[PDB]
Amino acid sequence: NIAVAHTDHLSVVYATMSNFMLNFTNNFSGNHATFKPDQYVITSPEGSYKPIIERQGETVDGLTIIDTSIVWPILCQCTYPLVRIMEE
Amino acid sequence: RYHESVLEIADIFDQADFIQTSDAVRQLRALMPTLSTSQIRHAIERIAQ
Amino acid sequence: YGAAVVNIDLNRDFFDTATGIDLTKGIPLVQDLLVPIGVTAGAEQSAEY
Repeated sequence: NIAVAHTDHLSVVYATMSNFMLNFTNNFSGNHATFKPDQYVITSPEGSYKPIIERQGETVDGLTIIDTSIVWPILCQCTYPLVRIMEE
Repeated sequence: RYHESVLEIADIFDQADFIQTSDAVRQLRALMPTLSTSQIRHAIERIAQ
Repeated sequence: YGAAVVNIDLNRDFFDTATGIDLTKGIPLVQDLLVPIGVTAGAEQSAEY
């Protein structure tokens, strides 16, 4: 039932959003077996070492931890403009 | 060097009481807008109504 | 005498409004059966055919 909303609508929002200005990193090559993020540091002979990507664990921001359970409402309690009967 | 393209089952199978492949139905489907399952269900509900 | 033009239409008396059909345009047209999603209002009209 919801598959058209995903493929034939939300896909375009992803395709746009990937071209947004500040979405600068390459997040995923589509190959789970091989892909690793490019890793960079600001680094100085004087001894600075500031990795851009780093693992500090749960933060105040609330972005670090992922509840996967979110997939359920998305499948079983969301409406979409494509489903359904016409909505601009 | 290739062309990715859709291939309808009617363009593979042609059993008389299984897969309707009348050129009438063929062209009639050719007239149809792209369809989700909700669209089809809306059609059935309308005809029933 | 003076009949300017004689067409062969689908019979309205048989394909009544009770069928949902409207033949005034010279083609059958049924509102809200097959209908495209994801389009501007009034883009639904051709599907009525």
